[PDB]
Amino acid sequence: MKLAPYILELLTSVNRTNGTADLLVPLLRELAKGRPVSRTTLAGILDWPAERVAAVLEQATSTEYDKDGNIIGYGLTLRETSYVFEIDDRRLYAWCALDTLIFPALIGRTARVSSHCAATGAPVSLTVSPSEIQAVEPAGMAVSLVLPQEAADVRQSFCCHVHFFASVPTAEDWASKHQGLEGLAIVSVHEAFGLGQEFNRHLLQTMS
Ligand SMILES: [Br-]
Repeated sequence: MKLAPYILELLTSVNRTNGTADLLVPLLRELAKGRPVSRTTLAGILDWPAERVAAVLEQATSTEYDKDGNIIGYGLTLRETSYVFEIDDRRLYAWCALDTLIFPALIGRTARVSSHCAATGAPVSLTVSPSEIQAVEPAGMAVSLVLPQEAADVRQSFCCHVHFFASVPTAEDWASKHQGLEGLAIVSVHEAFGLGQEFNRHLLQTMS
C-alpha cells in the first residue's frame, strides 16, 4: 500500500520543534539502559543548556516522568505496556507495535519483542535488529496502522490503535469492526518494518 501519508504525518507529529530529533536519539539510547533519565544527563550529552532540553520536552505532551521528575517514557518506556521490548538483560516497554520496529535502528541494538494478538490474545514475538527482523512467531504476524493527527497527543490518536495480530486475515476481521478511524489499514509485519525504515531515514536526515 501507499505509505507516504503515514510517514509524513508521523514526522509532523514527532518533530514539533527544532532539536527534537537531536534530542530523541540520545534519549532513546539512555532509556535503553533501563534507568530513569535526568535532564542534566541529556544536557551534557547534547551540549545544551538544561532549559532547552526542558523546552523540547514541554512540547512532548505524552512524556512520562517518575516521582523524582526524571524521564521514564518517550516512545520507549520503563512503565509496563502491552509491548515488551528487551535489550540484553534489560526489560523495557514500548508505546505501540510500530515503535518496536523503529527503535532498534535508532538505538543501534537488537531487541527481543513480545506481545499478544489484540484480537485473540495469542502470544506473538520477534527479534528486531537495526537492519532486519527474524524469528517472527507466528510467521504471518500483522500490524494495524492509522493516520496520526498533527495537533493531538500521539498516544491517544495513534499508539492506542497500532497493535500486533496473529495474522493478516485475523487482523482484517478485527478491522471490519473498527470504522471511523482515519486511514485504518492492516499490513504484514514485514511491510510495517519497511515503513519504519523509511520513517527513520527521513528522521535521521533532519539531525545536526
Ligand atoms: Br500517497
